[PDB]
Amino acid sequence: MREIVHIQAGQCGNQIGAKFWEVISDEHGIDPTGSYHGDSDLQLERINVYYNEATGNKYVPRAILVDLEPGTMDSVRSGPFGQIFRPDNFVFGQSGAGNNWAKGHYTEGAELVDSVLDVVRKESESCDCLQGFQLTHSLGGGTGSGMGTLLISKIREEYPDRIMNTFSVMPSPKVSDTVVEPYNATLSVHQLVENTDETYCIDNEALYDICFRTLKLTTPTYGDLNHLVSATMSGVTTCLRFPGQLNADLRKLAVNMVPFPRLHFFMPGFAPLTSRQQYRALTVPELTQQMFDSKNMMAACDPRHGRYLTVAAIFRGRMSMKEVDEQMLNVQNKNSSYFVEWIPNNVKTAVCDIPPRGLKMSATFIGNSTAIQELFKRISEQFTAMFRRKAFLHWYTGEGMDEMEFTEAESNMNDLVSEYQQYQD
Amino acid sequence: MEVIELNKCTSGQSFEVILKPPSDPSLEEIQKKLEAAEERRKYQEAELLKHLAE
Amino acid sequence: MYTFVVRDENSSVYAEVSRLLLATGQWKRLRKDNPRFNLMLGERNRLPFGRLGHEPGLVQLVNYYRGADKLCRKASLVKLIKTSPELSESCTWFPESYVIYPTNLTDEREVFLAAYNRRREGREGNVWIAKSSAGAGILISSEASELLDFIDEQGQVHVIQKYLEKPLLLEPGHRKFDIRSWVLVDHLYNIYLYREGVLRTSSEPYNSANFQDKTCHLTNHCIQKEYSKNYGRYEEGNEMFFEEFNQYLMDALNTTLENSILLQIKHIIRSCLMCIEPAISTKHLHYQSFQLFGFDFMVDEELKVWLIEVNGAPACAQKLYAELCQGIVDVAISSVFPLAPTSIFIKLHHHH
Amino acid sequence: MRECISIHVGQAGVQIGNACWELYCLEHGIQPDGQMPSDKTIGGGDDSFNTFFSETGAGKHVPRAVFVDLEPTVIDEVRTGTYRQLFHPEQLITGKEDAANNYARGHYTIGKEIIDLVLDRIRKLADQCTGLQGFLVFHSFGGGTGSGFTSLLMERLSVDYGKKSKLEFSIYPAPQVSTAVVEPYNSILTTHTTLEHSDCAFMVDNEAIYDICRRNLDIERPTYTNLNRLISQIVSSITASLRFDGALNVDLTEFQTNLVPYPRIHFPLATYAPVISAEKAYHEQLSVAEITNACFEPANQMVKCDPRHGKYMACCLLYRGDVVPKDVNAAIATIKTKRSIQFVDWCPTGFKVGINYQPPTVVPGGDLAKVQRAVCMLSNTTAIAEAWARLDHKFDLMYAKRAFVHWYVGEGMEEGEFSEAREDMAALEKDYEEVGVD
Ligand SMILES: Nc1nc2c(ncn2[C@@H]2O[C@H](COP(=O)(O)OP(=O)(O)OP(=O)(O)O)[C@@H](O)[C@H]2O)c(=O)[nH]1
Ligand SMILES: Nc1ncnc2c1ncn2[C@@H]1O[C@H](COP(=O)(O)OP(=O)(O)CP(=O)(O)O)[C@@H](O)[C@H]1O
Ligand SMILES: Nc1nc2c(ncn2[C@@H]2O[C@H](COP(=O)(O)OP(=O)(O)O)[C@@H](O)[C@H]2O)c(=O)[nH]1
Ligand SMILES: [Ca+2]
Ligand SMILES: [Ca+2]
Ligand SMILES: [Ca+2]
Ligand SMILES: [Mg+2]
Ligand SMILES: [Mg+2]
Ligand SMILES: [Mg+2]
Repeated sequence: MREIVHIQAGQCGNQIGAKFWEVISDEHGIDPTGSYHGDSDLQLERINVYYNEATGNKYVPRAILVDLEPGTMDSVRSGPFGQIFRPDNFVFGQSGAGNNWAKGHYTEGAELVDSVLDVVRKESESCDCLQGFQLTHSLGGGTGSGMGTLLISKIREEYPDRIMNTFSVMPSPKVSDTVVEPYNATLSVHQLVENTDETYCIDNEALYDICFRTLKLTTPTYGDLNHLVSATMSGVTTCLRFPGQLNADLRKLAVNMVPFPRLHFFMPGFAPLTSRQQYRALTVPELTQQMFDSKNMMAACDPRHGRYLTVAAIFRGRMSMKEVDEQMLNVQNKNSSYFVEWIPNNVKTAVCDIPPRGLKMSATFIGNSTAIQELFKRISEQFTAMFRRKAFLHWYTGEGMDEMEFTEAESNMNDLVSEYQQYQD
Repeated sequence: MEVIELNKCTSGQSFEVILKPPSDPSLEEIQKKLEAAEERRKYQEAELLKHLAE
Repeated sequence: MYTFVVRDENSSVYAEVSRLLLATGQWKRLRKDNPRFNLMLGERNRLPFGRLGHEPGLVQLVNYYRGADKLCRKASLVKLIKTSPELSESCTWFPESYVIYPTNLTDEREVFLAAYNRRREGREGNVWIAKSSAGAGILISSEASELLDFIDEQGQVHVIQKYLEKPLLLEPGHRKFDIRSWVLVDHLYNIYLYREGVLRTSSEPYNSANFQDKTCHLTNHCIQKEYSKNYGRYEEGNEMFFEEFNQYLMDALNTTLENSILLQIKHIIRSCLMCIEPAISTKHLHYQSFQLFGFDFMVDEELKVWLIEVNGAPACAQKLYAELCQGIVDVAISSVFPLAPTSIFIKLHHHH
Repeated sequence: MRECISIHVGQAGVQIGNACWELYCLEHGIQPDGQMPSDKTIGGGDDSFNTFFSETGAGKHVPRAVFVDLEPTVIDEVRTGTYRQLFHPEQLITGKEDAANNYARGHYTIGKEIIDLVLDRIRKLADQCTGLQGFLVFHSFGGGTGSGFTSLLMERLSVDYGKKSKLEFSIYPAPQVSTAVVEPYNSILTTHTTLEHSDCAFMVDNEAIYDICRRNLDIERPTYTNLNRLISQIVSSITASLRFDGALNVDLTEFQTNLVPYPRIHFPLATYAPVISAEKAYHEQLSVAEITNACFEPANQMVKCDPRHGKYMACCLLYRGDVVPKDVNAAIATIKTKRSIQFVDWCPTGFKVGINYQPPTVVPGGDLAKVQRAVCMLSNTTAIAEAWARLDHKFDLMYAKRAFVHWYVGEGMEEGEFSEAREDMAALEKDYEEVGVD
């Protein structure tokens, strides 16, 4: 019994989190009412990692829904699986955060954070042995970004020895809501560098390009992008939700993936990604080629621009584990110039027999690559283009922030970029 | 090629063949090591809480 | 796409092999410390054999046989011949040799003097030569006192062996020479003899009454090009190749290189390498080995062939680098890692 | 009769321990319920098998074993498995969260809080022994518990049982069956702090077992079950002398006397033959010469290395099955005339031979085929140093960048303990070279 507490904050965080529970509920045989209707014991083997067991054999997700406005969470509660969430785990305000990191972190968010922590504390007190926490949120808004990183800071204060994990959606001008997203992202990235153990970087531009160029979606919607995030979140957590000895728990995954405490930002990937030739069987060589192809990754970073510190691959479905090892060893041995040579055997592979819904087999990719610095470089450049003219700063100073805090967030991320650069050489 | 020390019993036998002749920390010190590492963990956590208190 | 690393930058032979491998567009060179390699062109000294063959999914191959130093060390070769029953102490193609440790350090001093005194009393030729592996450091003398005193002034193991006083002298010139044969042993332990050898000749007349001037007694390519005044007079770079040498043996001695010499060379190569095969074979090993050897022979006036030494990291004659290096790629590297004639080698068959 | 207590630490130790005791029971005719019909002394006795099994008044034969793991999932398999009835709950110790492949977490953070409990459970077993010899300790090098908690336990055992011998069965890390990148760190850290407390350690390289399973057993992708059943056959061959009537290696002290003349060089190489697939139509039974000759082939060594380029300090031949001394000496003579076997000049060139007439027992439904004769050779070669070199090299590559070091420092370990442990290994490699090379 190694329980994980799930938190989803803000519009993006709640919309992506909703789909996440919708996907894994289907995999574990949990219906919208919390009743189990699967046909395999593997589904319930590690079911208590994400679900609490209530009276009558009901399974309730260990999820906490947080937002500063009610709109998005009303939709979740009215959504497909909306009734499966614990009613008391909806914690929301009415003011909103106005896409403002300061409102989520210092003013509006501060007024609501204590009530969220009461729910977190309640979920933790019922855990036989809490592994840690995972948070879904975007970095470009106000609630998930500002109040999300506030929650992380206070969770770490109350549970300093638990693992903190996040799925963080990075903003992109191509899929943008407001011009202040680089401000909110730079402020959050510093908080993540300090107070998370693992952050899966999800770039909305990568998700967009995949929907447009690969999936052949003429006009991608947030829903389409979230389908990619759902499928990816299910892949990276397969190790935690089913029987296995590789990256079995959050701390063991961190120990194998994070060689330096600040370089804990991962590029995820998923395969296949087929446009609707969708019934064609996919071979192991094809799964591996795509899984390592940049076009299949969601950080919008070219891996051939940096080097992999560590890699974790997860293959799902009934397949030749012998042929898995062969193709994985083929990728490393045919491109070993992109893997640092001072971390021996830094590519780990894991197999799982249960494939995702509607797929004979799939592969999820988790890479700790120095190429991720390109993502922070983009954000830093957009930040400085506005900050050099102090554009849009009044939204933040009006909430009590000072310009010095922006300068420090700027330096902190440029330091992070420099730290990646030294390990790429 | 000599056989020596032949011992036989109901369940087996053993012998030696020669081809050629030839030519701590106390309980106290263990506790200090453990407690010293525990102290370094407490100090590091105190600095973390102090950082969070700021 | 096969991968290889280079760990000996001073190797002229494997510099060309590395150049050829890349020319195929099917081999990729990695940094010298990258362990994900198929082929290692290893260093001469302290090659880390223990780290080979532990990479999952990689068939790994190295260009040196672990333990072949026993054959390619002056003192080691002497000990191997005297102690191996396959070669025996009465081995008829290796000059009488003795291992002599300087007195400032088993040792065969007394055994050498016994055989030395026997020759001195029987009016026989008693000219010996002292040498070692730590040389560029050679002394030729007929007095045992000078030979032993010369070794004590040094601090490394030496070997004293009989000096061939009746060498075969080419004409015109009356000059000494030695024969260098290149031999490639692949991972299956096939013994391939390169069809091309080289006679490294002396450009000075052989003088048996003056062992003080060593230019006409030592046929090393570096000594002839530094202290000899007739370098390149008879043949380019004091290098006569088998075609010319064979034509000579026919015009002067009415015989062929194959009959008079090459049979003895092939016999010697087989005997040496078959002897150590059980100790260095990589048949059932987690990695594979091959290696290029440079055998050096001496021919006496009776057309009897003598083994001088075996070199583990030999160099090649300038005119023969292309052909031999391509051969190394064909039979030694591509035989394990195939690519997407009339062989230049002579297979010396034997029982494994 | 003198008792031996087996201690299993971490996932590797526990699962290998479970396979061994399964084999021990089939060998001694003990049923899953602990009953032993052949034992005519009910509730007691000082027979050879009593070194590993105690007895209750009801006739149950209970292993003298303690299982320890900082996480309950692996030991819960024993509590509900085929042999759940053999052990009682006091023998099975489990925590709630593991060491996360972190030596410092198993040794310091978690080890400090559970060490006194483990010692108490061992003390209960020791109090049943009339003349305890010592301990057999099973663990992996790579796990956080197997590495970190074992070294702490070995330190305390030397304190609480100063005059008792301690042997190890250690699992050397192999990437083909490992997902932990820091295992070289853990291996070197645990060897440094365990070196002075272990009298004799049998290393098994998972790479060797893995390839034997694929090559000889025709298993395309071996599992831990396949690996552990083969490992327990080798373990059984090594401990048979303590559990059966005999005169060779009859107590733990003799293991050191016959295998370890120099205390630091206490890692004997194990070689086992023959390993034959059960799925085979039917195999031609190998002779004493053929299986003995097999003991000098790298393919069947528990650690891949080249004994032709080392020097032997001791050599035991442990035969099980239809084997008479006449054939052993005949095959040995023939092997000397063909193989490269060089002993150190300060040791006799000889072989200690033990023969047990009972052929190897094979678990029903397992992968190994029944064979009429088998041998396990235990030789102390300097060639096994190749394994330290490999491991120390991987250590140097990561430590040069201080990769993953913060995980250990964060659990209370000082960075200086890395270099302190590495320097001890550098001295260990130097000792092997001084003994083996000229
Ligand atoms: N041969 C064999 N090796 C195993 C087995 N289980 C784990 N290993 C090896 O042990 C190493 C991992 O260490 P573990 O023993 O699993 O870890 P641990 O001792 O439980 O310590 P923790 O970090 O707390 O989990 C890897 O190299 C595995 O290949 C097993 O059942 N048989
Ligand atoms: N016993 C002997 N009788 C006659 N000449 C000898 C001899 N031993 C050595 N020589 C001469 O010495 C020369 C080379 O000696 P040696 O081979 O021992 O030194 P070396 O190893 O530095 C040259 P290489 O390794 O390139 O063959 C030969 O050309 C040979 O003519
Ligand atoms: N992938 C994805 N991104 C979103 C979604 N909704 C908003 N975003 C992104 O998140 C950022 C806006 O943050 P948002 O979550 O709406 O603000 P918040 O409610 O205050 O936390 C912008 O970069 C948007 O592009 C969504 O449903 N999916
Ligand atoms: Ca208010
Ligand atoms: Ca009894
Ligand atoms: Ca002791
Ligand atoms: Mg919004
Ligand atoms: Mg030489
Ligand atoms: Mg464990």
